[PDB]
Amino acid sequence: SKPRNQQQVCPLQNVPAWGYSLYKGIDMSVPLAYDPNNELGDLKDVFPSAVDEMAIGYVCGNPAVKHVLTWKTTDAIQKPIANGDDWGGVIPVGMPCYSKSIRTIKISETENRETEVIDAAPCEYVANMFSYWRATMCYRITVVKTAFHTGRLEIFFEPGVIPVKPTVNNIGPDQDQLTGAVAPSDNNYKYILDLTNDTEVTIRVPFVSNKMFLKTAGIYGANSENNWNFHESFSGFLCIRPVTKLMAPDTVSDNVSIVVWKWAEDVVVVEPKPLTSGPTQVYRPPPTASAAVEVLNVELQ
Amino acid sequence: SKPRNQQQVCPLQNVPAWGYSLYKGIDMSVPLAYDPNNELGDLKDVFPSAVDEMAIGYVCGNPAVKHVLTWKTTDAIQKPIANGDDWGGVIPVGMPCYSKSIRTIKISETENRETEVIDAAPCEYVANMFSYWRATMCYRITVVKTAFHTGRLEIFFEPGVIPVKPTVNNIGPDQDQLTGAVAPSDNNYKYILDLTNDTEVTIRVPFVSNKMFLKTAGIYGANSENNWNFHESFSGFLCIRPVTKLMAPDTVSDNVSIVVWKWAEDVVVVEPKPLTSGPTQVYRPPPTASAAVEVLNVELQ
Amino acid sequence: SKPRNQQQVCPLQNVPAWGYSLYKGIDMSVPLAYDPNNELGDLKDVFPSAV
Amino acid sequence: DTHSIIQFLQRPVLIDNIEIIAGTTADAAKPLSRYVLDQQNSQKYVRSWTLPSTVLKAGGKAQKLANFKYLRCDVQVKLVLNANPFVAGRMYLAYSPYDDKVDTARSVLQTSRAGVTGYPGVELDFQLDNSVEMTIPYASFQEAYDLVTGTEDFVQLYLFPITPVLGPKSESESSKVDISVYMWLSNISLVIPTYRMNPD
Amino acid sequence: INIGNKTNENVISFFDSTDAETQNHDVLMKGCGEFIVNLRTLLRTFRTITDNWILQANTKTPITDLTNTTDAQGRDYMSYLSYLYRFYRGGRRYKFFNTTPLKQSQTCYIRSFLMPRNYSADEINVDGPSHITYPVINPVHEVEVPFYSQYRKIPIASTSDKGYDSSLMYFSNTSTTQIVARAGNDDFTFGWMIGPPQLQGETRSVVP
Amino acid sequence: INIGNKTNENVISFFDSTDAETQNHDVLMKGCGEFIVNLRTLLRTFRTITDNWILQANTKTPITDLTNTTDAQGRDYMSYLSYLYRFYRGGRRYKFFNTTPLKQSQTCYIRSFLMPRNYSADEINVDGPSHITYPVINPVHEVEVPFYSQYRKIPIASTSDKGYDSSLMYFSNTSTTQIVARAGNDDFTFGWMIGPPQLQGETRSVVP
Amino acid sequence: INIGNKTNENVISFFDSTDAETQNHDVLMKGCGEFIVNLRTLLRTFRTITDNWILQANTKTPITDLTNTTDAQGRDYMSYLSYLYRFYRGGRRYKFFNTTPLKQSQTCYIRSFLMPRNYSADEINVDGPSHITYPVINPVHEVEVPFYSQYRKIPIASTSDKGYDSSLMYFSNTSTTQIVARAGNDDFTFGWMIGPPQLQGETRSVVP
Repeated sequence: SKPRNQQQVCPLQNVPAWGYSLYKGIDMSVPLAYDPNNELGDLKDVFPSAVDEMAIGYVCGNPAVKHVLTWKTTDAIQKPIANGDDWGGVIPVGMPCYSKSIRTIKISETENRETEVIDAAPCEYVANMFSYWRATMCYRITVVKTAFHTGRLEIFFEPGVIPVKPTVNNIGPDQDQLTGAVAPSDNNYKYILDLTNDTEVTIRVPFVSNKMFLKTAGIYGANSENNWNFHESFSGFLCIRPVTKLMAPDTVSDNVSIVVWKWAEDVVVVEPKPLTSGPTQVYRPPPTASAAVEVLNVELQ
Repeated sequence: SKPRNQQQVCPLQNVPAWGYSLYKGIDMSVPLAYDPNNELGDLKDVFPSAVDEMAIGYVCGNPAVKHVLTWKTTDAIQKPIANGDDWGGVIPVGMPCYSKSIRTIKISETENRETEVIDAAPCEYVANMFSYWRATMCYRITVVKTAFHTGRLEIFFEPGVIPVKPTVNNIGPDQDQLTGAVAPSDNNYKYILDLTNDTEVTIRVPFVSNKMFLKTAGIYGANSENNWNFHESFSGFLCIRPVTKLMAPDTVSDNVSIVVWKWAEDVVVVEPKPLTSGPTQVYRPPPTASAAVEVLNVELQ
Repeated sequence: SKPRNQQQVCPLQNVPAWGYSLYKGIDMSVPLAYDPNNELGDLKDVFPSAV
Repeated sequence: DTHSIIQFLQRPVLIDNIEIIAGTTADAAKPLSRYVLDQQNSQKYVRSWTLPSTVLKAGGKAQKLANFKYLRCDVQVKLVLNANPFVAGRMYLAYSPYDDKVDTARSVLQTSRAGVTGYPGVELDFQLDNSVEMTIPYASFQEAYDLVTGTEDFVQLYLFPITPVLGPKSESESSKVDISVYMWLSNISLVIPTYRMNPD
Repeated sequence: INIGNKTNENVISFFDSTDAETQNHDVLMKGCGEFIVNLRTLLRTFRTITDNWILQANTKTPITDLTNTTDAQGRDYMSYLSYLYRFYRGGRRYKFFNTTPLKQSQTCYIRSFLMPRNYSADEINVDGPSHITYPVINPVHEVEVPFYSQYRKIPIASTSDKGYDSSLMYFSNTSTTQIVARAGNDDFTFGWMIGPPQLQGETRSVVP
Repeated sequence: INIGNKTNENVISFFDSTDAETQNHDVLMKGCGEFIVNLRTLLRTFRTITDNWILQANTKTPITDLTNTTDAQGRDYMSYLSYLYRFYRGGRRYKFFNTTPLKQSQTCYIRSFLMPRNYSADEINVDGPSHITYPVINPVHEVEVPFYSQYRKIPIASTSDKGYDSSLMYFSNTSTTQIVARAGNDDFTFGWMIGPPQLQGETRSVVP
Repeated sequence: INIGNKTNENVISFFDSTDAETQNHDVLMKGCGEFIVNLRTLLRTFRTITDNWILQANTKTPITDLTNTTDAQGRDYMSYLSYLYRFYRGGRRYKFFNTTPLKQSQTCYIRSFLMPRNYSADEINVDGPSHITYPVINPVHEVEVPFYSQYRKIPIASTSDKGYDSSLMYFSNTSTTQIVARAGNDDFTFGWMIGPPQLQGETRSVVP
């Protein structure tokens, strides 16, 4: 109580947890410990990996199989390899996920419950957490064959909208529009895989668009009425069409499988929030094909 | 919990958003981002301009046409060029706006709704945001003619009040008071544009007044009963009168148009608030000449 | 949200306008201006007196 | 290859030829209105061009960059005047980025004469200028213009009459002026191939 | 703004002159105390856009519902100055001064989220960055929206912007009423100057 | 993640390229303002796991009651990212934003304790480290759980973890309802990357 | 340097390119360690103009006697670069490294004064600013000449400069011989770029 105050009055604001959403800063959470500086050591000896397994580039660089096509000696040339009305012959170039399956269950004899199940690859799984993306898409195309199979597969890139055939609950490619006549790949960037010289090829497609970043919505909730975010998430597509029909002695199979791996490089994401109308959610296989799944909402209170 | 407090008690005050009106300081708004130091780069490559397009001097330096007068071989000398009962022959020297148009609409057969529409030039548009101004007013007078037109136009400056003829809803010049006899421009600062030697002339009028700054109210809400703020916003006026009648062979037109551009230099504004009784508002042309416009008020709650 | 707080708890007091009667100090009044450091020049040329 | 194409895109082409008749009768000489109280009384222009598609259609330039996806460029404009010593007048050539893609009130045609004359432009006096040039910097907000989609014109060009066209009084004879509008591209950036192309 | 013609050479300035600048500064030092030189500084200063924003309880409200209107009026600096340019760029800041009477039978709180510009509250999740305040202890809710965009610049009042950049979404558990004031973040700016629109003065009913 | 095969040698990249990196950075400088590079940083950022956690008075509640569920949903970052790895390590942080109306006839307070993971409130004492807040003056209860473990790492969603590491236990003298947001402490991380699960999109009732 | 014509529009660059800049910097980081970007920096670095300047005792010597010659040779940076411009501006610095054997039977000292450019030692006083050193303890005599001028700039090697700006005057009580190195002060610079002269290579006597 010796000298009186000489300190000025300071302005206040009652804002607990100011910016708790940020990744860097000082947290005000009280540690339920003994030492104010409680702290563990490094990850050395905790995990075997010699590389940071949580780096965006490492996670998105993890390869995954998206397609396993069937190429017959019967398939016609300059025609995207048929895979039903789904993707693979035609592959949307982009980090977001483009393929989904619909799980339909009964409820009453007057209604069914359709749930979208998306088989995400590591990079597609990551892109789902952000609003926009930008990256170099990588694809590895393998032809599981024998030394007796011959023929030539063509893979070209076409920038822009993807010719599609929307469905009441999904979106697929418009193969009829991607045949050698209506869709000449003479000027397009491409690669011709010759089963006589190679079995594999890794195609890297750098980011090309009139936009700085593309949306990450992908196939989520895409159908006849809602297919715009889908187109705003890819920039183009790859097309796998035979240049030379598949040849095969009868000592071997008249088939060959085409495996397609997907992953990204030079990845950069923008915003810290899903672009979808719902929260990011992991599909969890119910015990039975009839058991119901949990449905999350975006309701506050 | 090792040693006890040795810190003095600090005086508080609950004042959130202290001085949010200031341009400089530290903002307490929580950023909805990832990085506490989120930040973009410079405007380089974002905008083509090689100059700061938001500098007060740059904006107020943008030229704009305020008048397009008609000079006939019939007009008399030493008489301000007639332009109806509006301005142009006589131009109030000042940064604020002086010309306005009244949009009248019906409502009942017992009343009409008059709305003031002011055709502001870039510098007049800026001056509207502040209370007082100070600047060098610049005017460019062009005579759209042919090589066959001859004559001499006089433009002189008169400091002080502007002879006007107030209206029930506007204010115009008193031309009869600005004729060669009652208004001799022998001692006044002036320039004589000779159509035989020049087609243009840029007249720069430095700030001259017994005040440090002038009001920015201008023509806003100026009429018979309210015309004081108008006079407190200009310091003087320019007058365009023929010294030598307009001559013109009949091979050409007996007319010549006089275009007047306006802008300011050495601009400085005081206060950060309109001097008008209402908020600054942009006139937005309704779809129809009968459609009503939005009227803003100054009511708090 | 990287490291946790290491700052001690500070004692408070709700005393707005502490010592507003004094001639010297720091005023907490919010300036209704543009610049946080708004300021005029000296009295030179404002008043004739040389004292 | 691409270079020869870019060179061809920089070739000036007569985009239009406007004839101004001193007879001040049609909305041909309608001079900028001092005000604009409603949208029914928008600003009248002598001619307008939606760029860059307008120039990509002349001189056979569109067929030059066929099978290309993105374009980036500045539009070059030049007006060659051909008037007789008896017709006087002055006009204003200005441009407005996305003038038709923004709130109506923010359009150049929905503002005063003072406003319109405030846009980026150049003056043209019949008895002083023999020609006037102007450059329109890439005004798109996108990284590039989609050549195949062709629905992304990012800038509108306008030719407004500041003053009425003054000619000699007569009904038996008309005084003419006329003009030649040339356009071409500069700062061209052409990239990425595609099998699709803007139908046109 | 002229881009083609050669500036006029016949210029005359009345009065023996000075350093119009020296005199100007002399004046601000005696009757102002500050020197406003760049209009961008007015995009940092906060100004009210509505002295009363009424909202219902549990309603996720995008500020575009308020913004679309206020952007056209031209009352505040962001709106008023936007009419002189064609493009904008950078984040935005908002301050909501609560004016809602507080019932002790409740615990009123304010939540703010991000959401693609021009999206509707029903087509976006409630995750990502967020801020929350309690009007009972903190009447002012201050939040900033970063510039997360697919383009380096956006057209002011564009008619095609559909989720190109980020926007703000407001929410409260109780029915609120607040004074809203905005400004741009430390990166917000306008670009590509154009011609100004027309200004609206007083309006009144008369005879006839 | 391949661990045996020799990387493919036949690689082709379309387009004459660049420093895809230089261009990337150029883009974030014009349309982002930040550079997210490591997903672990998202284990520091807080995200809500429930906009409403209802609890009764005087009930010692282990957060596993809430955590077990939210960990499976994959809504927040901790849950979503956990599906890409097999092990976790480090402490955890929680923030409880009170939304419970406050009666003056009461003095509501929040207490948080430690307790072996997967233990029930009735088989643990109420001693050891602790934190307490009063929602009336402090709506946010922020607490951190150190990594006190018998092992250097634990399997994510393990079925055998019975008190191997520490967990949090919640308590309040009044019936509460709060918004719960979590994150890991400055040491929390996942390890041993594996394959991702399947994502769930929209659900709806239809014909038939 | 072109000032009238419109730059050529028909430009073609061979090779798919890069950031010729990124690669350049990459190279300096591996084979240089510094990045010379402005030639004015070479007007700060000192360079010898004569490895031997012989002078007699008690002789007030204006450095123009040495400078006039060295300025034409183009050996050092000040001389070499001066040929690319027409005007100069700012002060100058000189360093004299003594190489004169020192006799103990003497006390050698060096004095430097100011004097109007192109004046002779016999038409100027020995007052004003001055510096003095003793080679026996300090072999280097470092002195700077401020830019005291009647004009804002002077023509390089002008034929009319007669005392327009200041210059240096050297003096020693003993006969000296030193290595002279010069440079401009922190304000020295050239201006108004022009065309370069011709360079002189090797010279030799031959047949015929």
